Amino acid sequence: ARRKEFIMAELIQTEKAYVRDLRECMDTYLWEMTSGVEEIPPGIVNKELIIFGNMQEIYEFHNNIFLKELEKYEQLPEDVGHCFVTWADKFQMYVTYCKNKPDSTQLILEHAGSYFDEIQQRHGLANSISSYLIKPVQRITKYQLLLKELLTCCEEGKGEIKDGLEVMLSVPKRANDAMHLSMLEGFSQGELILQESFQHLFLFEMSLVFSKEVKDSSGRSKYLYKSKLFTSELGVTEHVEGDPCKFATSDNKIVLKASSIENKQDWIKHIREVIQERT
Amino acid sequence: MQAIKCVVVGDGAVGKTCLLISYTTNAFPGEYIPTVFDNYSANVMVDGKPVNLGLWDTAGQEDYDRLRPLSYPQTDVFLICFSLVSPASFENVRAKWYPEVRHHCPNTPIILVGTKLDLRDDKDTIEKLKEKKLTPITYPQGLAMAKEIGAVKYLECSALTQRGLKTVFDEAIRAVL
Repeated sequence: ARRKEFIMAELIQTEKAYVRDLRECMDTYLWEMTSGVEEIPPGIVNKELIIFGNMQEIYEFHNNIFLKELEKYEQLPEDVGHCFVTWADKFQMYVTYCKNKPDSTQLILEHAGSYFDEIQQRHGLANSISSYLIKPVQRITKYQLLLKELLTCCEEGKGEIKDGLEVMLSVPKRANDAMHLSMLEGFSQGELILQESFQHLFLFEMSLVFSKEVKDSSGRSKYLYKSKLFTSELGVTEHVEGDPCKFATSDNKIVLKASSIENKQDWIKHIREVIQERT
Repeated sequence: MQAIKCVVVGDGAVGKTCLLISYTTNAFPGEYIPTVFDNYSANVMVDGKPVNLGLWDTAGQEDYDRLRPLSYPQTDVFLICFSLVSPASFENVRAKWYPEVRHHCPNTPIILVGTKLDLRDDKDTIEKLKEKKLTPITYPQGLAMAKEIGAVKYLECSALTQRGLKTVFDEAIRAVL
């Protein structure tokens, strides 16, 4: 129970620090761009939406809703999982943030020069703009670790912790999946369930897309679309002959090879999910 | 005074967060080890030369291969960490961490760090590994891995006792200076 109090205190205090961090970033770096006195580089002028992404939407969520909700469960650590479940929909905004991040970074390093470093010096700020801008990415990835710690000092049959944990593993997974999807070249329609490389695959609700990782003439690494299959053909084989997992009236033509045993288990379960869904 | 950005990477079992908390904090092993280490910045003295050392943890990002590189741009030095009592984490240095870091950061120095040095001689730990036909990672094996991945330095440390801890970060700074 003492362990439980420490975990809950950390969750709440780091939530407060996170909200403060977002507020500081918007009060300083953002405000200087929109309303500041000093000259702004021509390459970043009026591009605050690219640089800061949907930070304001994220701040509003945590400041208006999520921190208040967490503080309500302050002495009910067993039941805090429900909070993440209830507000699961709002965390989708982190997919938007993460997808935009590479564009923010590029705009800063190529066009901002020392503009933000000067603001940092002037405001006596410990954190650089890049330090603030990574914080939502770190945060969305920390919730699951805190929920895991709670899960361990609680017992089976009492929580909703597990349900909250499931949600908070799903959000960064979806953000990560979306980054991979944006790399697809040569290829609505349906929700992305899994992505992974085999012998790169994108499994949607009603489509199964095969790709090959290559580099552009510009040197940009991406996935070249090769082939696609609809919802029908399933092949359940886990074992070969002392090797990793390989799977598919049917023939031997269909060969898919996963790296680990756990990853193999995922795809089987998840393809079957949308075989019964489409029928 | 130049600023240095140092990013700590490695498997979840490695104790990245503990390492950072132990380094930055007085009287480290408290009743509770925190899950979150927020981005840290402080002036450190190395060989009579002040530097602003920036430290970023990556704990929690181990399963998200497109989220991790969001932290990489402008990194001056990486700590690639493995646990000396986890052969799995050691294998992921060559199979996962090195390839990834070198892909995004071709010319950035790497310090290879073996963590949990205090457990290497722990009877119960050795026995638990023995049951899996495994052995703790020895110093020569670590050195060999460092040369294999072109690390500027191989170092071993314990977050718990703080043995070797200061040297890790001194050497990370020296790799940049």
